[PDB]
Amino acid sequence: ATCYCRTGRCATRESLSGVCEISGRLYRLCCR
Amino acid sequence: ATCYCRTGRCATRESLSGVCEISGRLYRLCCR
Repeated sequence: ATCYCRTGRCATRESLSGVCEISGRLYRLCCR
Repeated sequence: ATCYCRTGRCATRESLSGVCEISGRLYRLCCR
């Protein structure tokens, strides 16, 4: 499992596996 | 995929697939 915290989109787009709003910014999780 | 940003550990432990330190917290990603 390799996932990472993105502040918006990541190179794959359709793979939003989680979200965390931290420091007023939305951190999406996209994982492979 | 269901992932979540945890500051320490999660119920699965070593499923840490990514990290992001934000606001002094280490956001470890573990996913299912």
